[PDB]
Amino acid sequence: GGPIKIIDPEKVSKEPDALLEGFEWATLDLTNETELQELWDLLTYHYVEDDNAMFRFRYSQSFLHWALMSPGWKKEWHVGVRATKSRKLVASICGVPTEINVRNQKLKVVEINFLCIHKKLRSKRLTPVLIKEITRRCYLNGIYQAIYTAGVVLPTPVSSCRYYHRPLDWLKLYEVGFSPLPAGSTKARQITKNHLPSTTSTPGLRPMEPKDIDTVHDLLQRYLSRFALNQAFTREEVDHWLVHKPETVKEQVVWAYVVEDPETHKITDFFSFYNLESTVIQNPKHDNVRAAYLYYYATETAFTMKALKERLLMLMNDALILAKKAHFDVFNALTLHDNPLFLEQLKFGAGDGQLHFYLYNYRTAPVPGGVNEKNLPDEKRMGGVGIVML
Ligand SMILES: CCCCCCCCCCCCCC(=O)SCCNC(=O)CCNC(=O)[C@H](O)C(C)(C)COP(=O)(O)OP(=O)(O)OC[C@H]1O[C@@H](n2cnc3c(N)ncnc32)[C@H](O)[C@@H]1OP(=O)(O)O
Ligand SMILES: Cc1c(NS(=O)(=O)c2c(Cl)cc(-c3ccnc(N4CCNCC4)c3)cc2Cl)c(CC(C)C)nn1C
Repeated sequence: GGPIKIIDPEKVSKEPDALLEGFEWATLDLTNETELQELWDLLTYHYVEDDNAMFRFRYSQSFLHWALMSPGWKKEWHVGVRATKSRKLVASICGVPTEINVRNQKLKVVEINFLCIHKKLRSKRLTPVLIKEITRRCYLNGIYQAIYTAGVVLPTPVSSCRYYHRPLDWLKLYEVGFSPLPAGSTKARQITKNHLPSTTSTPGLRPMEPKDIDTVHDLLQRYLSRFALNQAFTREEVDHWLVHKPETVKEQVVWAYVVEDPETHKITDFFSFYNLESTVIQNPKHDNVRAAYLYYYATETAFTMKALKERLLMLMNDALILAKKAHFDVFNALTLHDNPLFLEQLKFGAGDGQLHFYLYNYRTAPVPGGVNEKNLPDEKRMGGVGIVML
């Protein structure tokens, strides 16, 4: 496929459209602590909830810094709406630039994320106005395509992936209302079921060091080449998205571990996961759930069997152990990548959550999301989604 429409830079308006009475546009400068705080204060209380919520995403200020100021970031693409009188931030839509591969065609796109409207300004119909504005600010910088992720079904989706959840602290998930008691079982037997070993198994497993950047960049891109829709990682993107800088970063957000074969001594494997907290609304016992999310990963055994199934089962179980020691409660993953190989065997529970992938101004054939028609993981429905959006 290809682009749907060609944009004339000559017809892109210098000024933005009109907003609701009493509200004005604002470019967020996330280099300043006050403005980063303002966005955090908005999202913590007004961002993605579940239906019964219960739960709401608590993206940390260290996460927001990490997700919105990646290589090539422009402040223009951190769009906010302020109340004219009070100066309070009441809405947001954000974007960062990246390259994605859509069926071998390379594309300049913006990753659209953190769409948020204050609860008091709900519909209203403010979303299309927020979409049009960040679209205009992209059009002025020479970006006419977008990739975005949404848990709601919208016009013409590219793919659909189901959420999966591995309990590291089952009692915690049970007490907050996330994990049920199925069916004629006790609490203790569910905890005994989710018991993990204390030590990692994979030979030569260690945290990723900045020396591993070039080698991880090559391995990851060769692995992502196996997917129809994937992120064309640059060296700086590998550095930013995959190596934690504790200098610098006081509240760790990303985790990366590598192997590091005892004989090569070239690296043959790597996996990663990030820190995204969720607030429990009706507190009682707990008020916070710490969740780890499977990020990017690769392995040399893929380029062959199915020994890839065997290898990922060892690596991802190791990732669960390392997540537990890092005090995470649940390990989240989607049916994207080669995940339908290890998910069910490693005691990941089928989730109610569904994540849909979309493209703006780019027509392409439907891409498999790792699930069959029953929404169950399928080995034959992989090789599609190779991009993880935060
Ligand atoms: C080249 C540059 C292009 C870049 C742009 C690419 C496009 C990217 C688009 C942005 C992708 C962002 C990716 C993420 O960040 S996904 C996360 C979205 N955020 C949340 O879920 C946070 C909690 N929710 C809210 O704050 C609000 O409920 C939101 C803001 C979602 C809607 O506020 P409200 O409830 O007050 O609704 P409205 O009256 O203003 O407007 C109603 C319209 O909004 C459309 N809607 C609903 N949900 C979503 C959604 N998740 N993605 C896109 N659109 C959505 C819907 O079709 C409806 O249109 P229509 O069916 O009536 O016709
Ligand atoms: C709804 C929710 C859950 N449950 S869940 O099944 O894992 C889940 C569910 Cl139901 C829905 C989403 C969800 C919904 C809508 N959009 C998104 N995306 C928005 C764009 N960025 C990626 C996430 C995710 C994400 C998750 Cl992680 C959780 C994890 C619990 C273990 C606390 N937190 N929250 C706020």
